Amino acid sequence: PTPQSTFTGPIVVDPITRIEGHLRIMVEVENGKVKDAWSSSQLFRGLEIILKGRDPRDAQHFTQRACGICTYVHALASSRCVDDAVKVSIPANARMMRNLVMASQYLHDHLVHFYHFHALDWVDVTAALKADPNKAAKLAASIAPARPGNSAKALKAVQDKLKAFVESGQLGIFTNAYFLGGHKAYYLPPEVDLIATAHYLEALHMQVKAASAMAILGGKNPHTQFTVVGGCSNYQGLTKDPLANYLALSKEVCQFVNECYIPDLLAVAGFYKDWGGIGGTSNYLAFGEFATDDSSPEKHLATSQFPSGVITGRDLGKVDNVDLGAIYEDVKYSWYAPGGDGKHPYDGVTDPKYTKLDDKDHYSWMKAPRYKGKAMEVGPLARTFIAYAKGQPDFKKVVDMVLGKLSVPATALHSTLGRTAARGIETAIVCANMEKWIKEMADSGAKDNTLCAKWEMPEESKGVGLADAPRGALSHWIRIKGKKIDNFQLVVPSTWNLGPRGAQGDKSPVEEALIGTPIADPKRPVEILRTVHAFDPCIACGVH
Amino acid sequence: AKHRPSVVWLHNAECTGCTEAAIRTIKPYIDALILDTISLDYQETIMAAAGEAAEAALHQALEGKDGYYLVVEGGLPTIDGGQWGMVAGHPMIETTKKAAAKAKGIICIGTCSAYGGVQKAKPNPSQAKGVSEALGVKTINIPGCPPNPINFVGAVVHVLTKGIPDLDENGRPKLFYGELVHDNCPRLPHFEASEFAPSFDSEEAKKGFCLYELGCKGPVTYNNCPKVLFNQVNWPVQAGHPCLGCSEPDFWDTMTPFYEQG
Ligand code: SF4
Ligand code: SF4
Ligand code: FCO
Ligand code: F3S
Ligand SMILES: [Mg+2]
Ligand code: NI
Repeated sequence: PTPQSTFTGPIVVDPITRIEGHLRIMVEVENGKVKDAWSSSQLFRGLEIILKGRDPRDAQHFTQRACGICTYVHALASSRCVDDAVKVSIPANARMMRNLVMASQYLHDHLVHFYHFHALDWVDVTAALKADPNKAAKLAASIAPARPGNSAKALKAVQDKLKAFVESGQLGIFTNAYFLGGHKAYYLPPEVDLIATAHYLEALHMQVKAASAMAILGGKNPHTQFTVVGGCSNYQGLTKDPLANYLALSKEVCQFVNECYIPDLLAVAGFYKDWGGIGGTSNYLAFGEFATDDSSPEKHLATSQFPSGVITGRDLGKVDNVDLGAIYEDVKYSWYAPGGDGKHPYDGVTDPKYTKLDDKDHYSWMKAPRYKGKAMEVGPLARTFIAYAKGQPDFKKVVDMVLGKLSVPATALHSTLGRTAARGIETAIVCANMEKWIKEMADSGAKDNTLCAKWEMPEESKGVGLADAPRGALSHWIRIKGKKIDNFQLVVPSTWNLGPRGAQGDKSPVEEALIGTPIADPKRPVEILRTVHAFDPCIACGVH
Repeated sequence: AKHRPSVVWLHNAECTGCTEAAIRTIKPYIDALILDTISLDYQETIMAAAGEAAEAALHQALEGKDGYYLVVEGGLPTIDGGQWGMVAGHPMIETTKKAAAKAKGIICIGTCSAYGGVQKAKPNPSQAKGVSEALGVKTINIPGCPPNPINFVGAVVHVLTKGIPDLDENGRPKLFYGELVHDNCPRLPHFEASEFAPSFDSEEAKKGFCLYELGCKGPVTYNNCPKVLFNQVNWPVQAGHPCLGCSEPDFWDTMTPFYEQG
């Protein structure tokens, strides 16, 4: 039975920690259950405003700085955007290289999210100190692949290091943790806490390697520097030695995914099976990613290996094609000027206007993206439902595997547990595809090393750039006039998931997902974190 | 138990790329740094506590008897009484002001905290400023967008164990920022011989010719990128792309257009 108090009243959590950026969550609680919610983004920067009048070639370098967690993705979306505006189709090698860098980003981003952002909501680190390192090793030898990191010796060494750290009195990043002293909402046995904590620390080393792999093609991480209008600049990234080192690093990262991430995920999901009934939404959108034909946005949507689509009312029998004309953003409940509702991004307007904290009429720096009046969840769970519904072979196999291991129906994936599982599921699938994708590019680049197409700047034009970033459906939209930026609008996965109410007063995905959240302890409302963290919030992304 | 120096890390108007850069450190790795070298006592990106718990961890850090060092990531949005950038219902400018007041030292990680950064670029709708400017305090600047973790962690270690490092006119440690990117660039002999790529599709580009004609800002940018590389493997020019000048103050406006020299 899921713990829940009798608490009735408001709860504000600000800051929401272990996300990117600046988020305030406000809820009304009755009888220990959330009955209303508000997602309030607390920073504005105004990149869209900054871009006005600038060189379209410069856009990618500004927009990349929307986010350093989902680094790269905005540079890619802007490049796709401007390629489409100047009507250039990139060479095959450039499509391949840009897509591999995205694959590398997914691996880095998802791994860090699970361990370093999300796990502390489910894992009680201090209780790891109660475990017998030997019983824990035994448990790990029965729920996971054999590995030296999982030995009694290795787990004792982890425990010893943590013990010395805690007994020092300087708890650092664990100061005032919601799990300190025990918490009713934390179910894991001490042994699982120890295993997960050991992997948390290993993950801190492994993400360096994931980033090195990414930097071989991207030039550096964070903030890649290899994309240009018409393709890519990195001729060395098509050669044999760097691609062999890229393959090897990727294999090490994927071994860690298969040995640690997925088994930890499934163990947590096993103990928190009640969270498969908490935090569901109904509508899903993806632009798709990993396309075999990126010559146009329409081709991207059509040929993405992680497919695009639109699911409404949880109906997996009816995946609709993406209508890019049906996207618009409202500002009714946002800190922008009157009269900006219902704008398609090509006609987007960014006129900031602040009021006051917790003004129920205006409470976020995020706009509210809508699709034919409806809010849309984007991200791994959206991609997973869409791919599954379309019978994408890798997704079908892995989803059904997870469902078989957990003994739950596919309908239990419309939940915070599902959202968390989905992130792991697609990580395994990206990992399974890496060697094939690298071989494709090595083989292609060795026959011909064309990486960038010739192009000309038009006087007046418009273009859209689509990508499914780690957090979901991302689009950059440009109006060019006089060879300059006349308008540049970003509509970002977190804007979809975490923005405020639309013009109809309808709650966003995160706000909807928060309703019915049980709160065991209003002093320490970890359940709010669990659902919010599950969406992988990125506020600098959502607001830009 | 040996007491480890307290570090408070504040996030203002930023993209969290500097936090991400920092955790790419391998000398030492971040786990070893925070378990053995420092006491990282507030850090929104990775800390366990949230909301009021987190706010109280900050207060506890700020009132620590042994004092603390301050790391600041991001610029300060000053329009409307600082209300366009808030944490825990307080303007970023207000919290950074209060934390700076008693800090043993202030390290600005990234071009944003150092100089104002991307949000400060024209027309600067949020009236964003760098820290030194907004608060009136001396900062140790570790710029770049993001800086190399070698530079940040090196500065942090140096300040904890040796003192304040020698700084150039822009507040940057000469240890890392003393030389131009250009002076250590392997394409330099191409530059000297006027061997330039005219476009990215050209045979000259394939041959690794200099990128000056394609807007490279190495000749006017102080950083150690070609010497230390990023992620142990690469840097932008090696990846065939011009330097953006991203460690220079206000580069968003002084270095643009990026693909030109005008
Ligand atoms: S300096 Fe660059 S990487 Fe660092 S916070 Fe500012 S925009 Fe992000
Ligand atoms: S590519 Fe840039 S840093 Fe290198 S020699 Fe040419 S101008 Fe200098
Ligand atoms: N992934 C990611 Fe960042 C967000 N939200 C983007 O785009
Ligand atoms: S863009 Fe920045 S990271 Fe180095 S190569 Fe130029 S200073
Ligand atoms: Mg926008
Ligand atoms: Ni992001």
